[PDB]
Amino acid sequence: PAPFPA
Amino acid sequence: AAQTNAPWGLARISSTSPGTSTYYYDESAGQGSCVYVIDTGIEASHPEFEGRAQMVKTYYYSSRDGNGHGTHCAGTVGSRTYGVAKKTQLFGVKVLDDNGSGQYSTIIAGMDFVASDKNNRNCPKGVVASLSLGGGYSSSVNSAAARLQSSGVMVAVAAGNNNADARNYSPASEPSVCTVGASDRYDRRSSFSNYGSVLDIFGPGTSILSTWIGGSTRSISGTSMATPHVAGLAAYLMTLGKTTAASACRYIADTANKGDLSNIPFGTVNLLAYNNYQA
Ligand SMILES: [Hg+2]
Ligand SMILES: [Hg+2]
Repeated sequence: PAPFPA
Repeated sequence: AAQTNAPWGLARISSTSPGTSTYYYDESAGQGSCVYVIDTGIEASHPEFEGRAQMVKTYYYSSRDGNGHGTHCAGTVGSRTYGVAKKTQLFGVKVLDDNGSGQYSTIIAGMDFVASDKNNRNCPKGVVASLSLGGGYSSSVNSAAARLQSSGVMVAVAAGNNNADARNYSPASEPSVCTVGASDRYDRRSSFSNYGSVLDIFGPGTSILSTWIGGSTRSISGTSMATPHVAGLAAYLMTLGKTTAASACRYIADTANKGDLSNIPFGTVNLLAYNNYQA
């Protein structure tokens, strides 16, 4: 996945 | 149509060069298509969804998104301000808990559920499923993704964030689906993005502004963020009649911006999602 930063 | 001062990822996707700020797209905007967001749920009442979103299934006590990631990704797929396919229908499937985790068997069950559920939805232009999740290699998870794809749904899945070869991550390593890497606003591969021969395409994934729970917005980073861009683009192109669920991934790669990304290791495709819009 990629996330859930800035 | 054009959206002025759009989030950078939206502008990137209708531009042949980085640095623009207008998102140009066709007014049809994905209407007639449906995108299942398989994630932490969606805050359906968020105004940016204009009532085009709803919860359809949970595997937990509540169908509510107490995490935000899911609302974030649904927003990039199809919220008014932050979405690629501004008129698409969104269906939320909560396979992840409010902490963002879930078991492989419930994520497999959520995929099987969509394969069936789509049959009682009216989606004249096609059905897309967006999976901003993944974990270690599992042949059973890969397998649920391949079934969903073959049932006639365009499956878009995250490459994953370990700056590693996506081959050891699932559903990312299922070849039959569309594995999405992440890039940043300078056309570099996102530093956290997985890579490898299994990736099909890249989309904007670094510091993506989108909807958040509590009726707010937030910019987060992650290939998870890139995925919905490609899922939304697929929905957009299907309603345009350009491609089908089965060939949408290959069609996106064929019409991508080629060779624009930097920091792509030998073996990984250098293709960036591109809508090819012409007024
Ligand atoms: Hg997400
Ligand atoms: Hg997101």
